[PDB]
Amino acid sequence: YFDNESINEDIKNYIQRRIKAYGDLRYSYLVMNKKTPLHPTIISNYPLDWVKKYKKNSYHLIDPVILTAKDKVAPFAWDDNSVINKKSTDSAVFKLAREYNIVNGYTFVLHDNSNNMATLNISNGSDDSISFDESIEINKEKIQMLLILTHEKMLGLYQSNSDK
Amino acid sequence: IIDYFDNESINEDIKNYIQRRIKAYGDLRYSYLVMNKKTPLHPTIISNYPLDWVKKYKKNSYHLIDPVILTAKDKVAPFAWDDNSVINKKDSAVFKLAREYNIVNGYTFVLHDNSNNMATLNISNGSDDSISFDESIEINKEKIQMLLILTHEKMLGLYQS
Ligand SMILES: CCCC(=O)CC(=O)N[C@H]1CCOC1=O
Ligand SMILES: CCCC(=O)CC(=O)N[C@H]1CCOC1=O
Repeated sequence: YFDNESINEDIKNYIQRRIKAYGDLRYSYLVMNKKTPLHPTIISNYPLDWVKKYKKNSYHLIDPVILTAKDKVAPFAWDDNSVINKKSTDSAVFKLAREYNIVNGYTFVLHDNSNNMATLNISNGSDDSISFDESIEINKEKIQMLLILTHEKMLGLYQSNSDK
Repeated sequence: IIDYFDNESINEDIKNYIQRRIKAYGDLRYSYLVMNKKTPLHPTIISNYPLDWVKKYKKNSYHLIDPVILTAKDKVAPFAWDDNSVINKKDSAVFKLAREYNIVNGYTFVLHDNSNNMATLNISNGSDDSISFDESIEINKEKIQMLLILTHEKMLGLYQS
């Protein structure tokens, strides 16, 4: 269920420390399990009103990047054909995200053996587009590993907390 | 929905795809092993391991008792075969038999997909120098993980129904 505010604070802490090495960016680490679909865990520096609105309306159920990630193992851009396709069918999430300047970005995806899907979603925000996309592309293997090691760390911390 | 990964022409093309890329990290032994976690009896194996070892491993379903496969099942991050999680599993029959093929030192990279598959990329220096090998894997582990991801992504697209 991943409700432990204290572990999630160390995870957010672990991500922010390492993710700033690829630039000053917005990120969201979002973890969902099929057994608790309306309570995804979100660990992010996105604007809080957007996060709250996203949680309150269960927007992960209609979010083109999350719907695409279900079918992926490899990272993808939000202007990839698969996301554009889903956007044409339901555009609500991107239309509302535009207010908070969440427009262009990338999603990294991970499935585990506990029925979780984990995503690391990254956006520049309002900043200039080209240098961001080119930094993400040159560093995509490293960012994938950060998602992998964040998720391992998270599962590890929840494992120790449950033992004690 | 995904089909069984059993077209010989496709698997040989994917073998060439892996082999050309993984040789950037040294002269090494590799096995790409994909296993369905619901029905795990008959995994797909694309490998340059010694053919007699591969044949023996398939005939005896050794993945079911292989410490690195049993470890990968509960992992998302790569691990060395001397890591504490693997030594715990070490039934040691698989490693004892593998030693006769110089397959002693190695790493496993793992990937769970959304079709109940677990894909692993297992790599070993065989009889070549273990120090150079370990250093090359340690500094290239992010690229090797991405090689597994892109290989599996290709397989998923090729076998999609
Ligand atoms: C609030 C966290 C939302 C996510 O973690 C997924 C995500 O980043 N979706 C993007 C797509 C466009 O607007 C978003 O928020
Ligand atoms: C024949 C392919 C076997 C594998 O793909 C898994 C693997 O590499 N297991 C290692 C562990 C020690 O001996 C092995 O063969």
